[PDB]
Amino acid sequence: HRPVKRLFCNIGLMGPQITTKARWKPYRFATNPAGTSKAERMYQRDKTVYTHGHN
Amino acid sequence: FPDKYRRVPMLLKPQQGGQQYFNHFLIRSTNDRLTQQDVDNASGQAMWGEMPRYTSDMVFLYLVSRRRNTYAVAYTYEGKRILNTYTAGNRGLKGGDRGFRSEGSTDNGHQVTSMYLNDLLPKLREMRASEGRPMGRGEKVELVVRVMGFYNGRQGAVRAVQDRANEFHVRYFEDIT
Amino acid sequence: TVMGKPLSLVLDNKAWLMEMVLMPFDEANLDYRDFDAHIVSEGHAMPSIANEIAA
Amino acid sequence: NYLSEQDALYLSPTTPEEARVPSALCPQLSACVMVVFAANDMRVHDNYALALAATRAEAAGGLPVIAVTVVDYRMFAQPSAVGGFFRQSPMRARFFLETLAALRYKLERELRIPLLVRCGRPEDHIPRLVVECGAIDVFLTTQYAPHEKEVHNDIVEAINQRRWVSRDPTAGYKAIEHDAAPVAHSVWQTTLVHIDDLPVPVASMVEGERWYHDDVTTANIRPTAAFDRCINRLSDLPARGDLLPTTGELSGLEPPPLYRGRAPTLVELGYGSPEAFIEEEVIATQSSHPPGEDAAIERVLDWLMDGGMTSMLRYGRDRRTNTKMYSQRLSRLSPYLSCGALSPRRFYEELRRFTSEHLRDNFVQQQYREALLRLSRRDYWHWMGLRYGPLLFYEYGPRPEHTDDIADWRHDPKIVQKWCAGLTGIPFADAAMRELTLTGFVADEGRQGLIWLLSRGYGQDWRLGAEWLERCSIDYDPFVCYGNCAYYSELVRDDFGETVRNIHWLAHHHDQTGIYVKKWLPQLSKIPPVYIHRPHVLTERMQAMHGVQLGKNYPYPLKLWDGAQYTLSSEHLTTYFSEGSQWHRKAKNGAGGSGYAEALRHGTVILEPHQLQSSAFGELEHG
Amino acid sequence: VSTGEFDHPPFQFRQRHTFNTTPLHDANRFGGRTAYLREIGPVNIKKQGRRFKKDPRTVQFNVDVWCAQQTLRKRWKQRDWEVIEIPFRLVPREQQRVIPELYTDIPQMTDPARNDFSNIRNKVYDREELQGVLFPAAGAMLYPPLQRVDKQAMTLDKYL
Amino acid sequence: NKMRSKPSDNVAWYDKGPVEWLPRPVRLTYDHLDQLQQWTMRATLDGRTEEFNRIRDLHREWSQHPLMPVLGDVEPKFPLNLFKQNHRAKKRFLVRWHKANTPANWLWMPRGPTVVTPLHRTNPTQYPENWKQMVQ
Amino acid sequence: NTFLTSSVATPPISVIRTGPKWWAHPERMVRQKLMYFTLGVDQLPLRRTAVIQRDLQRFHMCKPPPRVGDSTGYKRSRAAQLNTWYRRIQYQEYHMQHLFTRHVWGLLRVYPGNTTKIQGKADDGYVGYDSVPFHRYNRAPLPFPARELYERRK
Amino acid sequence: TLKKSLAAMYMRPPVTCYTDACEAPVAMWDGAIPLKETRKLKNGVPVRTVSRTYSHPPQLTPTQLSFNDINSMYCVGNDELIQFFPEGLGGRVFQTMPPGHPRGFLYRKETHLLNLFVDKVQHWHTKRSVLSSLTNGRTGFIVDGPTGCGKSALMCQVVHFARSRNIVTLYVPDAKVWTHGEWCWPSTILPGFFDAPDAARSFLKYFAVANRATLTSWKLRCTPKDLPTEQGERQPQNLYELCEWGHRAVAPASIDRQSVCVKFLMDELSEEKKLPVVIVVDGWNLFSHETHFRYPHPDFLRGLASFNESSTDIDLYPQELPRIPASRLSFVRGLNKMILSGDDPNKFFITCTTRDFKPFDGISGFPNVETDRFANSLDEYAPYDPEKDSHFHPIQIGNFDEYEYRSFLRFLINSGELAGLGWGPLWHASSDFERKLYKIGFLSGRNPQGVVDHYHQELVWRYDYQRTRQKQYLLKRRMEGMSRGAS
RNA sequence: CCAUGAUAAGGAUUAUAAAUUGAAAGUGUUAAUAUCAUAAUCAAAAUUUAUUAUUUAUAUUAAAUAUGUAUGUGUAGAUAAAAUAAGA
Ligand SMILES: Cc1cc2c(cc1C)N(C[C@H](O)[C@H](O)[C@H](O)COP(=O)(O)OP(=O)(O)OC[C@H]1O[C@@H](n3cnc4c(N)ncnc43)[C@H](O)[C@@H]1O)c1[nH]c(=O)[nH]c(=O)c1N2
Ligand SMILES: Nc1ncnc2c1ncn2[C@@H]1O[C@H](COP(=O)(O)OP(=O)(O)OP(=O)(O)O)[C@@H](O)[C@H]1O
Ligand SMILES: [Mg+2]
Repeated sequence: HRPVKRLFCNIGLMGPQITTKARWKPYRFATNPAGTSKAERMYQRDKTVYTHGHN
Repeated sequence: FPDKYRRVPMLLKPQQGGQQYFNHFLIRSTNDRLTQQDVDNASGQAMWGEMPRYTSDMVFLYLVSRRRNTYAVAYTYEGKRILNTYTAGNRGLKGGDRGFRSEGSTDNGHQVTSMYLNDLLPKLREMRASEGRPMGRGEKVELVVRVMGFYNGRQGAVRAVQDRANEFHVRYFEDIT
Repeated sequence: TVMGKPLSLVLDNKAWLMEMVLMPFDEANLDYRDFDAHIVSEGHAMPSIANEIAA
Repeated sequence: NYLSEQDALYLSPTTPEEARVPSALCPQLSACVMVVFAANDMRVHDNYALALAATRAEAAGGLPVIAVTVVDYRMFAQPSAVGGFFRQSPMRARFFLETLAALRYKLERELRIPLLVRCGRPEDHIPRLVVECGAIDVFLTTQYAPHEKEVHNDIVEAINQRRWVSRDPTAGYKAIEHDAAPVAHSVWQTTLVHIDDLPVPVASMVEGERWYHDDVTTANIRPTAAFDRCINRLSDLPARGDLLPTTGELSGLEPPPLYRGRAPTLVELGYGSPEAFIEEEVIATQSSHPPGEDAAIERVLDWLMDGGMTSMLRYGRDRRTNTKMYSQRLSRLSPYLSCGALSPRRFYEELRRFTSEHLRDNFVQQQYREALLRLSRRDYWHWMGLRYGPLLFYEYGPRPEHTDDIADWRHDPKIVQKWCAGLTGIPFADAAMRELTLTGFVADEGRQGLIWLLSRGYGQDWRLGAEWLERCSIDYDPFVCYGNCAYYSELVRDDFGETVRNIHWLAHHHDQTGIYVKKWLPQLSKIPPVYIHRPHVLTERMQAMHGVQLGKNYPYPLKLWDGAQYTLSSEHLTTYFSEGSQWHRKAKNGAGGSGYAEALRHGTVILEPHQLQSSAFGELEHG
Repeated sequence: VSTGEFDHPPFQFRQRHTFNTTPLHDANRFGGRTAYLREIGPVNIKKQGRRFKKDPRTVQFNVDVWCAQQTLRKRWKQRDWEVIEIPFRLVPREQQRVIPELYTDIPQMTDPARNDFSNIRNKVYDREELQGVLFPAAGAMLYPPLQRVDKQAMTLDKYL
Repeated sequence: NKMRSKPSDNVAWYDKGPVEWLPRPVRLTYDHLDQLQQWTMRATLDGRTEEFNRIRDLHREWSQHPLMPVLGDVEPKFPLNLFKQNHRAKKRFLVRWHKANTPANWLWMPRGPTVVTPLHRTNPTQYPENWKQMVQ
Repeated sequence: NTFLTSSVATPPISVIRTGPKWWAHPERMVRQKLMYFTLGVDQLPLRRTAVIQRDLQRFHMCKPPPRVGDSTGYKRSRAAQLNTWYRRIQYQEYHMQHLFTRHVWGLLRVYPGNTTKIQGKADDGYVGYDSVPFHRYNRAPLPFPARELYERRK
Repeated sequence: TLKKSLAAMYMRPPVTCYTDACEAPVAMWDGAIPLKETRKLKNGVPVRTVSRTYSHPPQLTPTQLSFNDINSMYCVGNDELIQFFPEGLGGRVFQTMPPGHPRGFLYRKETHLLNLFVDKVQHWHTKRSVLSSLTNGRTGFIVDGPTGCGKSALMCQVVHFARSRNIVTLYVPDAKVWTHGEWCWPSTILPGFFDAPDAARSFLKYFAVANRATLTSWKLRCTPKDLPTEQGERQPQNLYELCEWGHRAVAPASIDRQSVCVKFLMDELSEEKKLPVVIVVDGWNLFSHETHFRYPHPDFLRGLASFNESSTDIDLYPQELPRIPASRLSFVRGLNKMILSGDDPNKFFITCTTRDFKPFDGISGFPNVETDRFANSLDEYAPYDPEKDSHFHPIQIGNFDEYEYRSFLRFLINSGELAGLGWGPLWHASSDFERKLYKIGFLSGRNPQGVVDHYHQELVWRYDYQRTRQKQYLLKRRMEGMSRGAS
């Protein structure tokens, strides 16, 4: 999400709309893997790994 | 306990608005009174005795209120029991959820009497039809109410018997001590 | 004008706040558009004084 | 279709590798001792079968312990015999599945015992798994109810004869192919007082609740520590870790291994159009039933601690009085006792310990005796159901000799619909029905009122009410439910027992103030307690003052008073199941909501349709 | 004046999302910058929880710096000009004077004797007249002369 | 502390009225107002008045003057108990009563084809979009 | 809209009892009037509750008249009748506001908060990106691309 | 009893148009709009009939408008509005005309002047000298004023005047959709130029359907005959056919067709010397300066293998590139070409300037999303001088004066009450018109946008005691009258 | 090891009408506790040790070492608080 937003800001073809009109997924929802299709994915990640929500 | 708006002035509790309209209203009132005077001036210019006598068709209803109970029973002129006694304990109101104090109350007596009368009416019709005496399309059965007990349930019982006056007609209301 | 800005801008064009300022010119049975009025703030300066107490 | 695919996956002649229990590594662990769980017992604290299996494994050596639970797919989605009601409504099914999951967690995480859950026919799944696992002893409890006693007998017969099952046709096979002479041990653990300990034989038992209470006064109750010791020592037995779930499976990232089993869902079982089964009413009660065994124990302890013993008998009374159905101090332990999560012996031990601890009070013994009396009443209903056998479920009850005054059971689908939806005129019956339909549980007085009103009050068949209470109540015990329905429908008329009381009597007795009715139907809150339980008596002025317009909300009673055909019309008597009713506008296609022939209207998997069911569906379509 | 908010709402019991009430660190507040301070989910204070996200001073300073950044960007968007150093000989008479530094004198005025009283530090000069000084060597025709409408001309607006 | 799976009173009813009873809070902004103005402009330029007719029908149905309550008709109140402050009991009673008092069961509001509403046009034909149909 | 988190529900009596703070806030009432006007429908219930709130707030400072002089038999019943009638009018206005907000959301392709019902296109309460994986009150599991209620274009 | 008789005996007048049709039932505006009995000689006998004291303003066509209609209200029919404004109206013009409410406009001095100007433009070859005198040699006029004036409404009126005289007219009702559009895309055939596909496609479609009568008669002079066309689709021989070709296409092919259609349409208009063309852009100040789009980072134009060692910061730090000037847009380039280039005496730019920027008065916190009237306002904060930033003759428009404000407010209140969008049965809850006119004038300062806002905000007025005092006075009067009758 | 002081809890009632913008918060005792004036053998650096009013879903660790565990339809019993620039 962070580099995607930064690329959208750098390209400028969208303009200042990224933070004023564009809407983005929350943190732990947009940190999911490529194909999930289920909202119950952030709770299925590994818990023995201490990584502050980074899988 | 204290005043909530004690710190607000009386002239601000509440503030009277529209002060400028009072003079206009007074002038308009003066003009209206003047024209009313004008039109008024224009118009001016221009076993025996008191003992009841029963009938064989009348049913004797007994309502006995107690300190913590009430009973409603009925009998025909011959002396047969139309229906068994309905009591507060029989109905279940004496069981609880209201306390012993509520036993034999006005509402309790009212509902007991209402249930007894509602169950009595078909039983009375069956009893009448047993001896080939139809009641008819219009049910107006004459009953003599006899009340005993001097308690709170007595008022409820008499209210209940007064209710459904279309079907039941009270002929004599007597009290027994 | 309030603090060098129009009353409508100071109160954010709120009728229920500007009517309080208008009221004296009605109770006195006068005309609002006959007097120039300026308001100077001497209490706690705030970015927005659009409220019932300030009115 | 789900049942067919489950059969084609598991009950297949080849039994493909995916649906095959992995073999053990050590040669000793090749054999094991298996236990069968069922709806009658989902506990690990006082399970006689579990204790006996642990002892057998300990005697044999390091024999592992395996647990199997096969759900009866028929009981969840097949229609009722009369009226086409659902069996194991989704409210009950969710609770059952949650209890099964709790039992599986208890066995696999605390006791490290792998539990294998299967879907389909128990009598087909169990023997085949016995053959495949090579179990020497299969320990199970004794079911003695129809559709459970017969399946238990078939299971034990097939275990004794070593029979494989393939389900393309109904075909059985010998144990020569399995692509040791096992023995099945059936143990009795349902009743509080174990059989063979009764002071009088069941066959020569006099039919009487008070007689059985006097018998249980002398009879003893088995302790639970003896079985708890075996359960504790079970942990020292070696276990097959390959059958245990993994961290990913526990987290739910991947489905369970195909040989283990997948817990079914509502759609998989056959419940269709869930939107029609959502009851949008006010749930007045403030207590829930957390499914499980630890939750049941915690509930027992909390009920004992918070002064819930007064729900049995009020302090210093020595005589039973009207109950408080609106209270939260009642012990809502009937679901946990009927589903086997809470054992009657454990509950009795808890009651005994609490009474002994608080024996300094001069009344705790009476409350303990009342609780023991209620448990013995449950056991008595079990014994009477066993005595009646199949006759308990027939028309006019088991005993036709007591049914001289009973009518010919006039049956009306619309009347049954209104009764099961709570659209009657009695506030007490309506509130009890609402509580049962929403929470899945209602008090004994509410059940009595509902069953009496449907059977004797309206003249409808008692089996319809019995099956509706089966569908709704999460604590559905067949014997207790049907026996109480027969007793309070004036079918079983045993003397020296509780009198059958009118619904009006129950309303006046247990809800004289009307707190319960005004709480479960808060639109009637303004009616005075004199006029509650009979709001139809109110005039137009009184009903406008009290904010209850009959016909608009809270319609007229099903049983109109004398006359009421000349002073009322269709404007006042508002219908609730016509073509332009809200009931039709449901299911997202339009069939109806919850009620008569609901399994036929909504269920996806229907087996062996009946002529009466088809005729009822046709009449519903026409009307 | 301003209408938006500048101070972080105070710490109280948990604010539930309802009418006239918003969670303290909802994504709406401060545009989206409550994300930095948001501690997602129910938190057990015994072990879980960062101190600075609850300290009322640090969050207040964060709100203040965010508002300062917003003010700076909104102020810089007003800039339609740049500052160019002139050798003091080619500026007009209104600039050939001792201009005091910022915040070192009263706000000065450009030639008050010419009926002009505007602030001298906010005067902006267009390039249409300054091209001669800015680009002497370039010459040619850069930034062609700015056409100025004739006020004393009978056009449509003069009700001709 | 204790974990309960009890359905709280905050359960919404998605089958009683167009808006779920005890509705969730809604925040209507000027951005929404501007978008609505743009949408209405485009719709009226295109000439599709069906949505406007549906809105008018909804307003006619649900925007009628309530009736005068007879004396004695008042919302139930919570009794003043001596057991301290039964705040939770009061809140539960109020929520239960208001959940029961669904808008469909609002007797004071005259709703339905039977009532006469002498303030609004009955059918879309009366509206000015059909000005050609009422001439001469 | 911009608010998409979980929300609790409150009885209408509470919002009505809330006076000129949320329910009778002039800016919010003007927004509701604009919503009605842009849809071209009369604002009769809104104006009724507006005049009721104005009259209540004007005299909220004044002390109530002596209740001893007032007849408990008739005056108290009349006051209760008037209070209930005003409360019912405000209930109608509250219901109308919620209904029209849902309708405008549906027309403008505005995704509501979680467990919020928009008649015509949700009918069961739209939920998306919630703290709980399952849909509340329905127990329906939720996908990660929560729900496309409307068509893609524009 | 007299009022009840008047309400019962009132008969609605015959409907003549949309304006006469929009009228609420009698019980709605019974009190807000009173009724009086007038004697009408229907058959030579003055039969007494109930009639309204107020009626909607007359629906007058632009030709019917004259000098005597200045500072007066007129109405436009719904069908005429649809035919003449397919693009829409100004940004805030349509707020005052919901479907029930009549569409009404105020005829001002500038409106009359531009109506005469359009009448002269209709035959521009004969009136060329006077038109040049009126514009002082400029190619049209530009309307400038503070926020809230009748700038956008005036442009809508001018478009109505041009369309009612069958003149080819380009209309950009909102110039924000071009500069501050949803997204930007480089031009396919014009190197170094950009365009907004969304606004351009909408402009092509609406211009086609507006001037379909004239564009079909228009012939292609500078347009290739080998335009890419799908199977079964006819080649465009008319300008309307060209516009239909450009806009009616499946995505994403419509993007490239639109970028080509705009270029060719500009060429076709530029190569016209005998037909008068009127170009109306509401908010020309956005076209004058740069758009909110910024040039792409050059690292997006060369391709990378990995972000580790590539000498790039596109994924690490957002940075602001110089903003793309509006003069590089394809639509703006064609307009600027027609303006700056001479020998164009038939094209007239009647443009306007928008001042709908977000407020900023020294400090700017975070606006409350719950309550913010400037959610869609532009983030410009930029001064604009039309004299120095436009080649057109500037016309300054101020706020309403007393006469225009009174007419505007009278129309709003009374037409709203008649259309069922006012107090109606609660008419007595608000003061009379004189108090409303006085109070709203103070609140708004006679700014037309402020007048509309405070007209809506009148619902929450708290300190208006006129009606309360009158109610007490009339109650006192009737109490005395009853006492006099009893005595 | 000094037993003696404070504190906690905590209440009282006259202001008619006109004018004025005015003319308007007060504590015993019972309690617990404690570092002070009063009776010698031992707490303040090596801290686990459980001590009421906390951030809940568009963007989340840069300057003194500054918190990885409780999502579960916000669902009990008890307890505390106020008529104070707010709007019973
Ligand atoms: C029509 C009808 C239908 C049913 C039943 C009664 C009637 C009239 N019952 C029995 C009774 O309704 C039920 O046992 C209790 O009401 C459950 O409430 P509590 O758990 O609060 O009882 P309580 O708090 O007294 O719990 C003590 C335990 O004793 C037992 N018990 C108590 N009363 C009993 C009774 N009257 N008969 C038998 N056992 C009793 C139950 O095991 C109960 O959990 C029943 N019960 C049941 O377990 N499953 C069922 O399906 C039905 N169905
Ligand atoms: N002549 C007019 N006739 C009718 N309404 C008018 C007239 N002039 C202005 N208005 C009204 O004024 C309001 C806004 O005016 P307009 O759109 O012209 O503003 P503006 O000056 O262009 O504003 P901005 O700076 O935001 O672009 C609308 O409600 C519109 O109806
Ligand atoms: Mg404009």
